[PDB]
Amino acid sequence: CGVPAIQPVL
Amino acid sequence: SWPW
Amino acid sequence: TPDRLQQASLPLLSNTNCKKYWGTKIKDAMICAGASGVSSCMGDSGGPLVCKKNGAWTLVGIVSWGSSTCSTSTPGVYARVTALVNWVQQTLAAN
Amino acid sequence: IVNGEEAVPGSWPWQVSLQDKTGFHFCGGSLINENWVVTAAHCGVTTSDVVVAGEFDQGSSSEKIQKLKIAKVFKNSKYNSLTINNDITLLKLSTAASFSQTVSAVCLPSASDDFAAGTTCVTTGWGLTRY
Repeated sequence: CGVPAIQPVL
Repeated sequence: SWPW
Repeated sequence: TPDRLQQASLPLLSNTNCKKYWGTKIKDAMICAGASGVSSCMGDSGGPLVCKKNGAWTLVGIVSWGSSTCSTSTPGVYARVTALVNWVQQTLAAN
Repeated sequence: IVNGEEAVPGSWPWQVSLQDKTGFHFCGGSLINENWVVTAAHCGVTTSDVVVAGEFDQGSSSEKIQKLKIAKVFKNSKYNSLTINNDITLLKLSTAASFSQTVSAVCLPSASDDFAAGTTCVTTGWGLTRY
């Protein structure tokens, strides 16, 4: 869980 | 207040 | 209302400090966040407040309620998942 | 969200939209595994509503979204509608989500985990951007 394949950019 |  | 998914970063507050805004409306199964120039708002309800812990995004809150005008200087109120996770686990195990 | 920004598409893969039968988005939710969504109890979900996974742009016809039916609504028995306390519902899906690059689960905390005041976290959604 909790680890996106497409990383978020904040 | 209000539900969101 | 936006077509495209929005995001915002925002800080967690303590319940004691959140009570300065919301008084006795704040209960132990709530957690406040924001008052930082952003706000959750109508239609965000039910969605996530996630914090990164040991490299993984973890569900800390569920968008619940707040200011009726979505004021960015007032904290939003989220359901506090740590208070609720035992019920989640019991429900999944039984169903 | 007021004063947020657009997400990178697909980068919050647990985020779902709850839509009524007219197609209207009324609440968000999060996938916790292929069969279960967590949302707010006050959203008032019924088995006639739809869970939409894999969505970025609600105005697009070209996204490969998953529209998932709801088998049962589990409102937490401690929910108090008067105070909006214990505001959590679980949705058991009739049809499992198919996990992919754009659809996957968020982690749940332990009951004893500590998230300190001042920690910067993130919230996401399709709520109003202005009141």
